[PDB]
Amino acid sequence: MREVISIHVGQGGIQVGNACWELFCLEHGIQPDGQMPSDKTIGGGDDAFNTFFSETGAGKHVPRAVFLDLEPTVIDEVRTGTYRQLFHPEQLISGKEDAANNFARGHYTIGKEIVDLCLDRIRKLADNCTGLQGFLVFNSVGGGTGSGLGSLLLERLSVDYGKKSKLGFTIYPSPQVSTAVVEPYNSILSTHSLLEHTDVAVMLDNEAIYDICRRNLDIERPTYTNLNRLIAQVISSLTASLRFDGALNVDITEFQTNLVPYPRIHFMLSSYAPIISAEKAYHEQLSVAEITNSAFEPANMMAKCDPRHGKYMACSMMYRGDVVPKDVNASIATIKTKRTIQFVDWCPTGFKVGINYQPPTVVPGGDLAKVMRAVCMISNSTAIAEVFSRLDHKFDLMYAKRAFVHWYVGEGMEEGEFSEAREDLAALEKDYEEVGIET
Amino acid sequence: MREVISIHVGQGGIQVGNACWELFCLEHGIQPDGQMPSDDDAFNTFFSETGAGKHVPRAVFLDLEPTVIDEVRTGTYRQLFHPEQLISGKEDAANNFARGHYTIGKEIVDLCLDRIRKLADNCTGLQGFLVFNSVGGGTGSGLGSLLLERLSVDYGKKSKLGFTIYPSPQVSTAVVEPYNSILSTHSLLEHTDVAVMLDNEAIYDICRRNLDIERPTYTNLNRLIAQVISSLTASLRFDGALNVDITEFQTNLVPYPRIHFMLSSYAPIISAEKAYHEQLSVAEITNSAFEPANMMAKCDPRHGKYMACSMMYRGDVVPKDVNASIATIKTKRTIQFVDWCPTGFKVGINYQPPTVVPGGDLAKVMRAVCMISNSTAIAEVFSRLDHKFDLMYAKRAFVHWYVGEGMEEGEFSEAREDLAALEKDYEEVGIET
Amino acid sequence: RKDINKMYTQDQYILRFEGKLISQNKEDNHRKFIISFFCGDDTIMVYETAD
Amino acid sequence: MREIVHIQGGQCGNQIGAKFWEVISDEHGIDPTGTYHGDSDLQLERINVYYNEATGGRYVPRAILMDLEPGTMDSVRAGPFGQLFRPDNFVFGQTGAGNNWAKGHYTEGAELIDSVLDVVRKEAEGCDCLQGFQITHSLGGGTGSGMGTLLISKVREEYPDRIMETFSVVPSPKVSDTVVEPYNATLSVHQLVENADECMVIDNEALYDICFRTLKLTTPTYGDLNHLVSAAMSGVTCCLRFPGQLNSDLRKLAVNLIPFPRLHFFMIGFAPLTSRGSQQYRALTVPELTQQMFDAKNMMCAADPRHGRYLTASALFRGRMSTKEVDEQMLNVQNKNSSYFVEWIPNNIKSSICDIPPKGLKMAVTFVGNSTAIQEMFKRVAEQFTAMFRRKAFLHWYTGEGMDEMEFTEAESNMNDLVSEYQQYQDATA
Amino acid sequence: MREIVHIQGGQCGNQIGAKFWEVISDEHGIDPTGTYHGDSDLQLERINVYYNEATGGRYVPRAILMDLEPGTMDSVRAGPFGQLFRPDNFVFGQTGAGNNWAKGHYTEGAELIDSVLDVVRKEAEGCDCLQGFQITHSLGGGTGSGMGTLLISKVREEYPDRIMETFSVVPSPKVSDTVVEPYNATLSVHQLVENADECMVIDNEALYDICFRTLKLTTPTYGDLNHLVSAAMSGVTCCLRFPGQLNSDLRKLAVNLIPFPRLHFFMIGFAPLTSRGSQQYRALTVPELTQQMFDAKNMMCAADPRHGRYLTASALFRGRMSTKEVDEQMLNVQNKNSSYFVEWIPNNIKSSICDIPPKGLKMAVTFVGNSTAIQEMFKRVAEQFTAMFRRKAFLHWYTGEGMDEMEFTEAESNMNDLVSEYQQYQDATA
Amino acid sequence: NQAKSHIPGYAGYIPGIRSENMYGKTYGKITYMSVTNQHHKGPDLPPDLRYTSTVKGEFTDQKGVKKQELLRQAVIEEAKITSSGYGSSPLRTKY
Ligand SMILES: Nc1nc2c(ncn2[C@@H]2O[C@H](COP(=O)(O)OP(=O)(O)OP(=O)(O)O)[C@@H](O)[C@H]2O)c(=O)[nH]1
Ligand SMILES: Nc1nc2c(ncn2[C@@H]2O[C@H](COP(=O)(O)OP(=O)(O)OP(=O)(O)O)[C@@H](O)[C@H]2O)c(=O)[nH]1
Ligand SMILES: Nc1nc2c(ncn2[C@@H]2O[C@H](COP(=O)(O)OP(=O)(O)O)[C@@H](O)[C@H]2O)c(=O)[nH]1
Ligand SMILES: Nc1nc2c(ncn2[C@@H]2O[C@H](COP(=O)(O)OP(=O)(O)O)[C@@H](O)[C@H]2O)c(=O)[nH]1
Ligand SMILES: [Mg+2]
Repeated sequence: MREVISIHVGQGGIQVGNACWELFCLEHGIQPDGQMPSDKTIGGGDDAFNTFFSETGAGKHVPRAVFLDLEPTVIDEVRTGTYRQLFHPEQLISGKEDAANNFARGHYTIGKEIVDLCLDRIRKLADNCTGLQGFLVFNSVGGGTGSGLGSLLLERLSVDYGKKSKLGFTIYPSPQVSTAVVEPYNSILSTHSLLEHTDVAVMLDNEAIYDICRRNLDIERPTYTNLNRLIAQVISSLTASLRFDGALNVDITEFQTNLVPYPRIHFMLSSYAPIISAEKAYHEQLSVAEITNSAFEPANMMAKCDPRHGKYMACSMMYRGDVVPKDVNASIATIKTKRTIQFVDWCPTGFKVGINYQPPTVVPGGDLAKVMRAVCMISNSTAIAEVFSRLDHKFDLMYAKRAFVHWYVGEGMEEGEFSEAREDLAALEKDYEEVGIET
Repeated sequence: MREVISIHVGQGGIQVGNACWELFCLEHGIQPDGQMPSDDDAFNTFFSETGAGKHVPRAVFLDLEPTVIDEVRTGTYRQLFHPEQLISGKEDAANNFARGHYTIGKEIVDLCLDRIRKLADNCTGLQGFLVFNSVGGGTGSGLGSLLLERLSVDYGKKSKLGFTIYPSPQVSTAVVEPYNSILSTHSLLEHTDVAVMLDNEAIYDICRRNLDIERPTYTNLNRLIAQVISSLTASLRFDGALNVDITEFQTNLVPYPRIHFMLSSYAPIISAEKAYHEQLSVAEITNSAFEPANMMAKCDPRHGKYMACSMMYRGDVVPKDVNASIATIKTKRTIQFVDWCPTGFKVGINYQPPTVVPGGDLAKVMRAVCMISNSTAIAEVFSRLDHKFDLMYAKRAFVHWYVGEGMEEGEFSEAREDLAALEKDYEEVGIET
Repeated sequence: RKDINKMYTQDQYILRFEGKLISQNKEDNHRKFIISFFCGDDTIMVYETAD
Repeated sequence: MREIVHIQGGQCGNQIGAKFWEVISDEHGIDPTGTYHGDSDLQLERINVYYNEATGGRYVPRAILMDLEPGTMDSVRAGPFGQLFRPDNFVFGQTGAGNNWAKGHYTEGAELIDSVLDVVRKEAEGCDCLQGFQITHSLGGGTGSGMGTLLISKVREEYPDRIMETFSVVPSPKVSDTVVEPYNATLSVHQLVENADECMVIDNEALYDICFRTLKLTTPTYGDLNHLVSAAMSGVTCCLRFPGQLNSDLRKLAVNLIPFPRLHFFMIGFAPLTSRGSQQYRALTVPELTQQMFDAKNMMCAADPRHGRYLTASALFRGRMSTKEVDEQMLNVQNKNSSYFVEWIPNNIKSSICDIPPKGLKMAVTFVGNSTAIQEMFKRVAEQFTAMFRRKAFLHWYTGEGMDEMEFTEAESNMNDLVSEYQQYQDATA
Repeated sequence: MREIVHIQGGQCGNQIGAKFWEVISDEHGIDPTGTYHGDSDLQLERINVYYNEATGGRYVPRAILMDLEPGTMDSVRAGPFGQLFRPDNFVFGQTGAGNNWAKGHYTEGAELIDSVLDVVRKEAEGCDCLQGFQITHSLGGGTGSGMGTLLISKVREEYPDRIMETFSVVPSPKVSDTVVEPYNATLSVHQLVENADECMVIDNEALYDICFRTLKLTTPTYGDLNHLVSAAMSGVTCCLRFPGQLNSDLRKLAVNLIPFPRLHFFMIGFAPLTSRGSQQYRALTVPELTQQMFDAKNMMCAADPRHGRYLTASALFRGRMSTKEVDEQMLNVQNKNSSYFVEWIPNNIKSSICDIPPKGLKMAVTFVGNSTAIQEMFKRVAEQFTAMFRRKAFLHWYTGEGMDEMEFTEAESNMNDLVSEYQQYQDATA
Repeated sequence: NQAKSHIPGYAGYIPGIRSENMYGKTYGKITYMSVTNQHHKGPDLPPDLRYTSTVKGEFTDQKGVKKQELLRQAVIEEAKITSSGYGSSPLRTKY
């Protein structure tokens, strides 16, 4: 009776939504055609798939998610692909002209003519559901259309539904790597827009997962698909508590009451454990203590950030498998006894642990193997400020000489809108350093 | 509930690790592929259960030359060892101790320390560390020094025992090996709890005289060393009437902290062609063990005084025979003990007979002895190595190869006076009151 | 010990049955159930469908 | 006669009641379809204490299950003996409190509690002679910590003369499964100390410690913890359902264990418990029972009882035994541990004996001890509360739903005053 | 009544107890399952001396096993009669002392002894009428020589009126198995002389000589030595468990055998001892029993008893015999060896008779003699100690764990003074 | 016979590892695909292999991947099992 609605924007958003959606179908037993198998003709029980699906009355199941893009190539590929019979034909909203990394185009010029149909489809979902737990949003920030459409959707939804929970899985530009050259601008503007419009944001940087893949998966030439698979597994494990029986359950609403101490400070950083391939996974026991140690190890991080350079506020660990609660507490005791990892003077207890019985599912052609124990951690610490500071420096390098500014001036955005974003980031930096000091 | 961690660095280290682990896997019955052939926690001494099926040795290999590592991971034990515990770097130190101590070893020692942490966190009753290294080689010597000095501050009181292979007085492969041998001895003197002599020519004579192979190889050396190791460690994983632990070496055999160099003999050494035609009595195997020519160190015990000897007897030995043999050994006049040591014999007894390896030379025997001794006669190797190093340092030969790799000029000196002080300590201990 | 090989090799195999209860009570003599057997670790479970 | 009803809320309350009713069912010999199949005649004389009679000869518990989410009740419907519960008593919300005390106590809980209050009033009016109420919750969950304590207040407002028992699972920092544990714990304790006639704290750290060292079983589980809690729960009310030499009802325990009305917080213990290996090895005697009873490690709480002085103690023995031996053993223990007993009130130990032992055991022992050593849990909870409150952490949720920080300040002041006045009597001398 | 408990520590003590309890069980007809299977009625009248009752009618030896390593106990648990011991009495460390008195007495033992002291206190409080305590240990091991003597001191501090018995195995210089034996032997003797009420010295060399010469068996073994020691132990306490013409408890032996409080070191022996090939021809008679008990080689100590004068002697006979013959044989032995008996105290021989002989033997004798000939063992131990200590060898081991050389100096001085004052009475004349 | 595929941390040469891509899989699979030749060779493409782009060349199908993976596992294990006997291994002559 509980539901969650997912929205994807940008080509990165759509190819990560597809990536999580084959995994959801696999762990729910959903065939690409929508029938369970054709062989299993009893069914009619264990209603958990309603978390992401809705029954058609007889047969197939439809997704509770939306794909959005102004570049129709990806949507054309999806509606041609083997999952063409799964998604609703009208729920893959595609435009005509791409914003071309211009946040101004996506926020003032062409996104308004498509956001209306998007909100209409959102309502056409929300009317069907009765126990909506919340909303998930996926968007690439380094792209103009993704950033603009995400900002617009958040702004309209915050007044359309009000107090409902939203979680945003954002992928900020790399500290020193970039595929584009103008991404600092639109990233900063989108951050300013979403700061007061998203309940929780999560870091999904690329070089961290690249290092994870090369070190753990031993893949010296990964592609974007592997990163999508890892992110899909992370979010699937995150939502497993709402659809699988567990002796210690956690809900979506049980997230920013436990990881967000001030309404402004809501940026989270995630790590996973274990990450290992099959030919050497079975060699060791994969004990809960060592997987927890690996999860808190700084190099096992999915964000290019150093936890040792910042001060911890609060962390949530979530286990799936046959884990033992007192083994969990003994691992937490060792973590506290450890010196290099410290919890702040105004937070003596900072552990939010959830337990689920369902083990992770193994995907065909994937990198990870099948294991009976998995841990994922979502953390808030003061170490976040470095990425904001470096992004501010890069943006200032351009705003000093007014480079590329006309590309935003001529598309409806006035000159000064870079300012309030700049002072917004600066104010959040002083807020971070103010929170980081002890009493 | 007891565990021990083994480290093998260098070509010699990895080659002796292969020989030790083949004997260990044979004696524990585990298959070469790692799975139990099928049928009581004894395997926990060296191995760790994965939960279902195969086992993991508690060993690490370090080297900068990937040839031996590739050979091991392509051999029959590819499935047995964990893929990411056989650390192999890129460029060999090439007999240059400075290369392995100040330029290249630092970038791999961090990964090695991470691996040590990962393996030690699994162990709960860790007894200590065993290390195998060729000191006459640059990378082995440098990595050994770095690991010893890092572990001494990472853990502290944890016991570490090193089976060093010092150069022979006359026979050697290298020519720059005096320099790195002296430097590594200087490094390990204050960092190693126990150091064990494993010079090559002595076992060469042993094999020629007893095994009757006129054309043996390094693998025979490694198998004899493996038998010695298995004997000295069988007490922890096999029941015995009088057990001896790793902690019961620095509590019986190290009268002063500086004197920790120790020399070992073994018996019996005989091939199957004549092994069965002698009763193999405990008295005569003990006499052979103390016989100077049966020594695995090219040293004359007659030239020096004895401090403390520990024997382990494995098989169906009886303590009455043990004491009867010890009485005869004390009775003999050719072996004399130091004045301030009335009793210096420490005996351990184990019921498990040694295991014979297929394709080996040693036969199956129901009784065996391994003796590990501290005596004053060791000083001759230090004296000759000092002369060997002095002959070179007089004209500063080979020095530029060490100066240009990050070391300062005078770092040979403190090693020189350290050897000198260790010597005068030996003679000061060796005099009677 | 938990025999891990069996749950690896027999996790996908699940047997679903349709069954009717037999009991002294007459109210629940007609209602139907769907039973599930997971041979990964010999787990027996019962579902009650309500028309 | 003098029967009580069971009311459980939240995941923890529902799961605790799930095996409490299982233990009671096993003790009384009732089948999972409601058909009695016992052997002794005494199993039916006092069945009305926990069971109501229905047409067809079956019995139904007087249990009321509440939650703001239906998953836990749909899951307890699956557990053994879960088909005994009357379906109307299941009351569930459609949103969930999200571990938020404000959500579970102000907006959603206040609106939802109307139907459950109606059914509780119906149950209380139906019974012949009401004795009191027993309520089971954990302080680590928002919906529990709010809705349960608000229902405690509402029930106390309507039945001032009846007795109230609370089975409180307080969150200790060692087993910390939530970061907002102390906000909710302090806010629940502030209301609970005013209304609860009796409260007894249970610690999961203590449960797991017991499981590893006393039973020496390698894999403790939620089932083992719930079974231990249920055995301790049934040990208190066994004497009310079975005959004994000296009957002692919950009202008599309230009279004899609470010297001052605000000092009603207890820690308990159950004996005997041993590994399967030592079951035949050990011998069941009164000295062994009392030495395992009064062992500091045997307590159901992580608090060390040798760090303070016992204000009072209560003992419930099960099985046929001589009273003289019990009295002399208690006198011997009270003489041998005079340093750990308060001196200005002599004979602070109460004894009760019941002739019906638990099924499978010949002798049993329940200890309830009111001591000053419980101050440590409150002190550490208050320390965590003031640490998390000094920087106004996570207070935006609480301030956005109608309640302010003045209530937090009042709760902290009341809790600190409670700790101070609880430790005041420790240093008091005659 | 007047019963005693058993406490053992160290590998040698565990091995000695493993045979002592087997001998006791065989004498009392107790099967390895704890079920009585005796034939005579007298085997159950006084079985409370060493056995306690458990549910189901089974019996337990109240022996507390302690060690810093679990190997010896995990090995003895699988041996015959190993299931009688309660698992709760097993206490073991996880580090080990490495034959080091510092580790066995200062660092690890002091922290570990809390649990064994608690269980010993429980056992001592449980018994009806405590008579005393008995300990078996070897002085050649560091962990034993430390923990046992520290436990002796702790028990003496709490029970000053009860009696103390120690069976000490001292490292002889002939059969030496450890190089640090003199250090811990001296350290153990220094503490033992102050607290032990009675000490009995047992030498492996003397046992092996007895096995080689008297039994004339080819291969002596630790099993045979443990059997001999167990028979010697049982001979002392047989009279307390079985009726006899003249009962003499351990307190009476303490009164009659210790003239001065610091002279409580004894040497013991058992008779008869004959080879398997020589059992028929010998006739069991009192003259044979006395000529064998007074034989020098029959002594369980390598010290020569004809190198000094006996201060006192005690003999315990087992079997039905005339007391007049025993008295006249004692008088004849005392008269024929007047040169080896001290003259200023007449009639320094005590005799006791028990009517129950050992199983399989018609008559038996246990002899305990306090003589001045025991000085040689202390003299040689001190000589070895000072020879090893004059060069400060093997000393940083002990000094790095809290001790100093002043304690060693005080121990050596105390041993020298004890030897001097023990030999002082040898030359004393009336 | 070797074994087909290698241990992850294997330094050495695994033939056409740099010439013809093999991007995406773990490493053992790439080594197996190279040691037993299943890939195109040459700087040219016949019509069929080309125009099969990632999400169209993979990230699709269903249980055919079950079949191919199961066959690869079966063949690799039946190749490996060609070694037994209570004589350990001839590592004396392998070394
Ligand atoms: N991890 C990951 N990042 C991606 C992926 N695809 C795109 N990105 C990121 O997206 C950023 C640019 O935005 P895009 O997703 O390419 O395109 P967009 O957000 O829709 O905006 P436009 O380029 O104007 O169409 C790049 O800097 C990448 O970091 C992906 O598949 N995986
Ligand atoms: N006993 C024994 N000695 C060996 C063995 N292998 C090498 N050595 C000795 O080691 C010396 C040279 O060092 P190596 O082991 O070859 O190389 P290394 O220790 O890794 O150091 P580098 O020379 O810098 O590579 C030779 O002179 C040999 O005497 C071996 O397998 N057994
Ligand atoms: N005995 C027992 N305690 C549990 C179990 N599951 C959780 N707990 C305890 O309950 C507390 C958390 O309660 P919570 O689930 O948040 O309550 P809710 O919000 O009302 O559902 C923690 O302190 C846990 O230790 C269980 O299965 N058995
Ligand atoms: N009689 C007898 N003596 C033993 C036995 N085992 C060991 N010993 C003696 O005990 C001495 C060693 O004691 P040790 O094991 O170090 O004592 P621990 O340190 O307390 O364990 C040796 O000299 C042996 O003579 C046994 O089974 N029987
Ligand atoms: Mg795009």
